[PDB]
Amino acid sequence: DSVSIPPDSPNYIKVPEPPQSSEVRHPFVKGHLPIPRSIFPKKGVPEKVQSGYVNRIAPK
Amino acid sequence: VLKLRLARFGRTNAPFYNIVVAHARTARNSKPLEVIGTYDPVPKKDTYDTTGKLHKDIKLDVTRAKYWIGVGAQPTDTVWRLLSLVGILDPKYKKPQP
Amino acid sequence: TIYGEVTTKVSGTIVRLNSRPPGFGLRVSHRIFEMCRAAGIRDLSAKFLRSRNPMNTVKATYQALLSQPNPEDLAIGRGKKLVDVRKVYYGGSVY
Amino acid sequence: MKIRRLFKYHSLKKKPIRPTWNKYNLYNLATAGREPRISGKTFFQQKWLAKSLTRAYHGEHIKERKWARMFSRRLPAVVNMDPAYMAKYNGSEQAAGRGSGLSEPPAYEKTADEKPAKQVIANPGRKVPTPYEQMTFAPLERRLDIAIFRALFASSARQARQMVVHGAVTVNGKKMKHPGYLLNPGDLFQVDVERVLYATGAPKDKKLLAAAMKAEDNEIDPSKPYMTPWRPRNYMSAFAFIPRYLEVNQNICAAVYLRHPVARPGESEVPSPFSPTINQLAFNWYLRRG
Amino acid sequence: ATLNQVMRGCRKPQRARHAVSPALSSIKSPALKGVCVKVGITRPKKPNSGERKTARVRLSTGKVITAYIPGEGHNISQHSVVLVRGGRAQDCPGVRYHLVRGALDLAGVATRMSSRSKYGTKKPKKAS
Amino acid sequence: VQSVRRQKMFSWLDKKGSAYKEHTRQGPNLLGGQGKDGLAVPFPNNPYFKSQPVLSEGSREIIYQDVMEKGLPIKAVSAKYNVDVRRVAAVIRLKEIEKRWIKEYKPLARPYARAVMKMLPQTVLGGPDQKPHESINDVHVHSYTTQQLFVPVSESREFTREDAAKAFGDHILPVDKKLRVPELIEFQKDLLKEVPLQEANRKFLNATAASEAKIAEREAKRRQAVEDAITRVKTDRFEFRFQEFNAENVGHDGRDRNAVGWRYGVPFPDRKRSQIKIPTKVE
RNA sequence: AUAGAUGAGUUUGGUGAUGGCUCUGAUUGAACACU
RNA sequence: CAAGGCAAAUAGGUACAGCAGUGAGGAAUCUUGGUCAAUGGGCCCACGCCUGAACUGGUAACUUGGAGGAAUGAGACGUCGAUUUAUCGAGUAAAAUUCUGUAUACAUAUUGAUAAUGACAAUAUGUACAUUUGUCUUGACUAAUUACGUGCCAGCAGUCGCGGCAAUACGUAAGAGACUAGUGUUAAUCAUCAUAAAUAGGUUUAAAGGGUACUCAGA
Ligand SMILES: [K+]
Ligand SMILES: [K+]
Ligand SMILES: [K+]
Ligand SMILES: [Mg+2]
Ligand SMILES: [Mg+2]
Ligand SMILES: [Mg+2]
Ligand SMILES: [Mg+2]
Ligand SMILES: [Mg+2]
Ligand SMILES: [Mg+2]
Ligand SMILES: [Mg+2]
Ligand SMILES: [Mg+2]
Ligand SMILES: [Mg+2]
Ligand SMILES: [Mg+2]
Ligand SMILES: [Mg+2]
Ligand SMILES: [Mg+2]
Ligand SMILES: [Mg+2]
Ligand SMILES: [Mg+2]
Ligand SMILES: [Mg+2]
Ligand SMILES: [Mg+2]
Ligand SMILES: [Mg+2]
Repeated sequence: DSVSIPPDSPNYIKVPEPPQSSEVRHPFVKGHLPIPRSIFPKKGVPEKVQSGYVNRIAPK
Repeated sequence: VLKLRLARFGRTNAPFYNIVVAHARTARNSKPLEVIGTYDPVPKKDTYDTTGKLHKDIKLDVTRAKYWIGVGAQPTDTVWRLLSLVGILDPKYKKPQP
Repeated sequence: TIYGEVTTKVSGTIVRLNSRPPGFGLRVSHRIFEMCRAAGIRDLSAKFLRSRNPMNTVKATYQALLSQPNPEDLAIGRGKKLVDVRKVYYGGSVY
Repeated sequence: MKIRRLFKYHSLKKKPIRPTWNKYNLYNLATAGREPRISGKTFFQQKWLAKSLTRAYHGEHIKERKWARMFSRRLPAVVNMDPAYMAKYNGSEQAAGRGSGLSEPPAYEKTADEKPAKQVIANPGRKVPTPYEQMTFAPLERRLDIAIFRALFASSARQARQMVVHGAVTVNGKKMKHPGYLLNPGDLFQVDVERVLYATGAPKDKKLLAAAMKAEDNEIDPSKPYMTPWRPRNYMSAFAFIPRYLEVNQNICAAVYLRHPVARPGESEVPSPFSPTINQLAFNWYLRRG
Repeated sequence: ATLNQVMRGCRKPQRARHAVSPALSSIKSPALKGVCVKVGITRPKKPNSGERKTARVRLSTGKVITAYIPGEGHNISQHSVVLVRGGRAQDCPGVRYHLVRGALDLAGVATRMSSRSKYGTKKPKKAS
Repeated sequence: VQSVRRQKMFSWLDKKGSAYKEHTRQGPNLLGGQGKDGLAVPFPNNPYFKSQPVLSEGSREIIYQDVMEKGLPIKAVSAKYNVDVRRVAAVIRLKEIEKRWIKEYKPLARPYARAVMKMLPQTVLGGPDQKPHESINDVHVHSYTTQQLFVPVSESREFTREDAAKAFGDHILPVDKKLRVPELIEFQKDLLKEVPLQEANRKFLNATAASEAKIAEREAKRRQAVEDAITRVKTDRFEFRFQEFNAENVGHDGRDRNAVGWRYGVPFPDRKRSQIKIPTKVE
């Protein structure tokens, strides 16, 4: 924050709203994104995160 | 050949790019394997700042990007530069001093 | 609004009245709008299920407003309270 | 281009109430009928009448097709609760009896005995009807051109719009050239002082300035749009009200959109020169535009 | 109908209702071009009386239908290329189509002042 | 020649409507006149809408001088003068701008301010506190709480507000937690025990003052955590801001509201009706 | 997503039903006519 | 490899469902442009070349969004329209006066892009300009009226219907209601319609109980 918040912006004095004081309805976002694959198994600790895994497959 | 490249999205005269992990020989805007981040070429300016400076907002998953670079992913000339500024790769081009 | 839901049948004309929360409005037909607007009802929903006879629709509606479930009688019949949640939440009826 | 709908804006025959401080409008507003005739009219004839009356004032500069989608069936409201009742009671006494509450004798028996019964435990002012019907046109109060007219910065909703289109308003310290910007709770819109003085100032007719320059208080400056010394409009006192949802500062001509207009038990915050009977019919029309 | 009767497919679609303009409703077309085969007159039904100007048109598809000529006075005859649109003459059986008056060969009413768009008439152009 | 309709207008405008030409008396001079609540009514046909009072020019300074100089919490100032916390925060923002204008030698609209303030009712704060400005304990009517529910319970049950909240829904809170100044309840609970007054005021200040610290502490850590995810790399021309985010937070089927990216399987909605293309938030 | 559920014209000497048709609402990768 | 169309002869090619474009068909849908500057791909040690993908300019109210002007304007003791000849309207409407500078035009700067490369344009600031109405409806459904002409004729019509010599329904004139750079009409889809009813229908007399019940499968 190199520039201080001036009194014009609404962030000058922050007064959080009490819980359950608004019912804004967010519109349904259309589209999807590609699900990033998983690199580790669902159970157990794999060998990829061990001591010298990188040094064993990518030696100097 | 996996590649970390950009997918152009947006409207006419309003470019908006999407950093993705896709195979080389595929369409530019086809559904990739993952979406690492986004890139906006047009630089913006702080709301309540009058210095005149400009910045480029970039969202990047450095953790996910590093893994793909370690397995043989080939970032394009544009993404290589961005990764260099973050400090993952070395610059591909530099201003000649002489 | 009315108490709960009511359903009355007058020779092929079935009327169903529902109580709606405050601010819902009179989302009813024209004949039910006049009756509710004249009796003091402000939030209600109604549907004609079987027939829409101009006459029997009024007789059924007027007969449904007089057949509302009395919460105090239902309570004494079962031997249990019928606490209205809305009155306790705001500490008093909010007209 | 003056469309066919603006041919008689302030007609004294139709008697439409418009959002402006015109003297002709003040006459139609003052001499408006106490009760519109809805005796023999049908349900459609009633809804159409109410729609025309309310639309001549609320968002008159907004296409009918655009307002139909802006209309909201959700009407905001609030309830006042004093901490004194919360501390003493926990709401159990409201359920005494059979759930609805402890019954009290009828009205024809109370005063019959010289002694009144004990006060019923409840919050003060907890039996007043809340006017939801008057909140039919609340969404229009969120626009940037309407908010300027409700802060007494412009003499009309049209004049307030030009201030936005002509780049004179500054919301959150940033120029805003869209009169449709829906203000958010906390936004701070500021109009240029020079345009507020001209809009609310008195007309500048030069014939009176001929014998004014020669023959805290202000000085006479003949190089300004408004008449110097500045004085309010000839009929600004009849339309001088500021809604409670807006906090204004007359000095710098800036205001803040605290919250959205909410209906409270016994009052509403939407300026509307129409009775609940008319606002109710207008609501019914927009439910299914028929 | 029991649940088992609904599994075997007892809820079949309702029988179709004949359209007002089958020639247009079939191919999802708003209008069709055709060459007039005959320009005559049709007699209204029981209650009405008069003479309705009708034209036997052969649409580009191939079907021959009977269209109605709206307005007062027409300039089409045998071997005239006119445009056809949906509609019907409620008092004339078989007449289930109309003809656009600002069509290719059919000219709009020249002395028309009301609802000119319905009859393809240009503005009088008096003060212009 | 003027028509009868116009003739009747000017006549009314010269005898009955002449009192609205120039504002002589201080206070509202509307058409509806004073109501049974002592508030002027701008439109006679709508008795519900009233011309509510506005904070006086001096009252705005009393609020400003209290939060800035005396450093009292906004909640205490709100409860002290019965002014909504959202209004106290706005008055300070508007006052800060005045200090800027006065500091930059800008001409204030004093003639327009004095003339307009005489047309609106006012409520001077401080000593002469005749009535409270507004209601500081207004609770929003949640849609869940608007339902008509008659829950059957035992004849001798103590149905409290907590029980009513669960009846409306399992995630709903009672009105005791939806207040903007929830410390007032605790302050009233001390008076029922006949605790000395000014001692209860002491606890109120500490309670409110302590509540502001927690809020300021939360937003501090938040803003501090938002700048920790941004990597600012200065270049010859611009400053590139690389923000970090978990790219795997795209829901279980790729559809997620808070996901980062341009969704692949969507066409342009620019041809849809009511497609807002205006800035939604001036931050 | 807790506000979201509505009718109207037309069969009969007439009444009440059954039952279609049309209208009222929203829309189109639209066409035509007047602009 | 074969056949037909085009082309070809001793040949043995071509198929624009690649981009632009032409003819045809149809109620109906565009430019035979610029550039690889950006993004992506192919070849290449490197430099670099190529890319009708792509990025950009053009056409079409097809659609959406926005602009398309606000305030003042009382006796020009004028004009017009009706008609009770003195009443009711056009009418704050116009003219006029006072301001603004919106789309847009021009100018400057920045920017799309950087190691370098800008086809074309966006954004910001400054100055300047006040520019059209159109269309449908008016018996009821369905908001909105008279006069004249026509006389089951000419015509209107989504449904019911109107017109047979004193028509609020047809055709003119005026007024009124409404939408508006769009407005109506036609075609189609959803809903209306619990009008194929799984949620959720019905079958004595109104569409609909099988001629019968033993019974495999199946509930
Ligand atoms: K029925
Ligand atoms: K018929
Ligand atoms: K039988
Ligand atoms: Mg006309
Ligand atoms: Mg009979
Ligand atoms: Mg081919
Ligand atoms: Mg082609
Ligand atoms: Mg053709
Ligand atoms: Mg390239
Ligand atoms: Mg190159
Ligand atoms: Mg390349
Ligand atoms: Mg190379
Ligand atoms: Mg400009
Ligand atoms: Mg009518
Ligand atoms: Mg007609
Ligand atoms: Mg009939
Ligand atoms: Mg006519
Ligand atoms: Mg438009
Ligand atoms: Mg048999
Ligand atoms: Mg049989």
